[PDB]
Amino acid sequence: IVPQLQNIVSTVNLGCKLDLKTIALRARNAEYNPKRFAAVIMRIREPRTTALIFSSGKMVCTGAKSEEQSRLAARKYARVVQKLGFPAKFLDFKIQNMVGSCDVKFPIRLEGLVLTHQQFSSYEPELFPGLIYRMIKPRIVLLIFVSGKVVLTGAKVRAEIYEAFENIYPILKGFRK
Amino acid sequence: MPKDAQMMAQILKDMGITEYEPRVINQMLEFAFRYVTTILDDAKIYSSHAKKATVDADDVRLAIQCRADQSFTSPPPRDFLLDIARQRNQTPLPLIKPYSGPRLPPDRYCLTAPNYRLKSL
Amino acid sequence: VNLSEESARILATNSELVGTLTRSCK
Amino acid sequence: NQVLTKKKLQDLVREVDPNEQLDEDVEEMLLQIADDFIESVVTAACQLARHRKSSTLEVKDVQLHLERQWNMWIPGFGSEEIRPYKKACTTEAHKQRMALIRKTTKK
Amino acid sequence: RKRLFSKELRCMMYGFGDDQNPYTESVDILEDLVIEFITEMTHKAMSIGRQGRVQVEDIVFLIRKDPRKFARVKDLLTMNEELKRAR
Amino acid sequence: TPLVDFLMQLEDYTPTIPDAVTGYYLNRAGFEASDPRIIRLISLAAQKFISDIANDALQHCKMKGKDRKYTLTMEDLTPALSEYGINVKKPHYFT
Amino acid sequence: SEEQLNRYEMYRRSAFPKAAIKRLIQSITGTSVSQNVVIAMSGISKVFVGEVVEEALDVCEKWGEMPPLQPKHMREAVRRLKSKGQIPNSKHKKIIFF
Repeated sequence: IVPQLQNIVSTVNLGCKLDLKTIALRARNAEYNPKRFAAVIMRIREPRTTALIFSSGKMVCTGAKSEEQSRLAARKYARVVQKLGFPAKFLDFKIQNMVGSCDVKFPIRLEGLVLTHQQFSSYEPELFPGLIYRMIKPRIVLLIFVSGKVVLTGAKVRAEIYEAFENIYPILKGFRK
Repeated sequence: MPKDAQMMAQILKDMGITEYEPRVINQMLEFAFRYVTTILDDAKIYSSHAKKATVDADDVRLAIQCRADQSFTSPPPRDFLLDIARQRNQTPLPLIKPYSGPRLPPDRYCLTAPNYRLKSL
Repeated sequence: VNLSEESARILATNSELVGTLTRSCK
Repeated sequence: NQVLTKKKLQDLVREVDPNEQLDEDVEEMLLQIADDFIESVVTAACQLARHRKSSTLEVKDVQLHLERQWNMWIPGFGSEEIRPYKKACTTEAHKQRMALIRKTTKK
Repeated sequence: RKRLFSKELRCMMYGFGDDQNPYTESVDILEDLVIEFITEMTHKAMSIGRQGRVQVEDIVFLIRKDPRKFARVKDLLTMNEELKRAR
Repeated sequence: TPLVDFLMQLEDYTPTIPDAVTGYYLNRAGFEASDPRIIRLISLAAQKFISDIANDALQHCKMKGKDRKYTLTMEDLTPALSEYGINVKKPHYFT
Repeated sequence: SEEQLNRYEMYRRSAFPKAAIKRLIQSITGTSVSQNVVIAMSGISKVFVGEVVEEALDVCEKWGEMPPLQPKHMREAVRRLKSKGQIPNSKHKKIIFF
């Protein structure tokens, strides 16, 4: 089994202060709702990706499914800000989070899993139909469902997701229904 | 002096109460406010139970009569105290033993008991 | 989408195991 | 035509403490207390039924006498859905007289 | 009224040691008790605090005396906040 | 014995209500309290009841929100007494 | 064992549905409630059911009967809970001084 990435959240400093009204009026697919939130929400189409551009020149880029695709979408957002007229430098690009999900191909019985690992797992069925297991060494949060689908979140690199899944796989096989 | 404290002194004067404390009129107005706001409490429960809009006079008439048994229960009536007495008054008086010392009921009806206390350790 | 379909699977097994036959009492 | 039959009463004592007896006086007094409770509840419920301009004693007015006076909620019967609770129908005359207690107090 | 808690309450009685197949009359008594408890709590909550509004704060003051119920309310609220933070 | 264990714990607590005040209100109730630990237990029970009513009143007052000095007004004591068996009903605006 | 693991599964996974209690509370208030009210009110009522069934199985263990719960153990459960003040009734104006 391999976990495929579903969501990459990155951040990039453009270095130049922006007034948001000209970007909202000139650029396409740009949404600005200040009485609601203080950023410009611009979406692109080729890589299905969304950017929140802030007035201090920092940009949050969400939605891509690899590191190179997130970097390429961030470059596209920087050049569409640039060609409007602002002098925009690609100062620092950092990926805040990487999210992956996988299916372990059997039903899982969660009550023994909270019974034997109650130090790291918080499970409340009514609030959410999933078990939050916190891995202490990778620093990942895993939502483990009864149907067999596991969602790994809270990672910076890919190898952390891979090592967390290889860590939590023998426990899940030990607790098969 | 409001018009209902000027009338509360008239009620006590109409009885055999000529000399009262001045705190009494403040007490007999708190009882008269607690009573009408308890009757009208129950008269609103009974109006909603018959599912009507306002509080009619037949609701207050029931609320008066349905709390004359628990809030203001009576001493027993004269027709009941006569029947209880006239079967008690028909058994004869018993005779007395000559020398029984202190004459007392059996030991489960008296207050004579060993009457213990804790060891103050 | 994962939260929407998995919520009804905690309750679907709560209609197959418990309460198979319906009883009564005098 | 008696409703309690001194074997249902004896099992009511045996379910509390099985090594306990009642005396003849206690048994008679308990039967009398049961009869008095039945009579009071029935009369009050019948008065509430007469008030609803109806001639049938429903279970909705044996409920209202036991809850309000005897502190008894008998569970397994079920009622209709209770209407939205009206909180305060304070009238205008109280809204203007109580707005004179504060007017003298602070001003 | 119909029964809005007929299948849910049979799982809960099994959760506290009753049986896999309880009696319908017992399930009915439990459902009536739950509805009455919810109604009483809602009226007291409307009276206490903001008149005509039932809030979490009012519910918490009402359940303060009973230890088992107060602990559960606090745990559920804290866990809900934690799950929102994780999301 | 729970009562005996509680008396052993009390062997340290001193109640606000003095023993002569409590020992007088038991005399009107029908007995002269010989053991001075029974007086202490009754006084402590009474102190707990008054403290609970006052704390419920303070909680209603804090909930209405004013946060500097809390006045024990009748608007906070009258709903706080109804949770126990004290139902006061004071009038206003005598016409 | 194999029944204790099934019983512990039903003790945790069972809940009253939030789509019905939000319909039930709003029929008493009149206007609207919040999600954090319904989350708490669905949780207290599970403790209250667990207050009755854990005590109705004390009535059945006291008498000479088995685990199936008759209504005799359930009316007795509400009777013993009400004498300890656990079951609140806001329609009986009580009085302690007499």
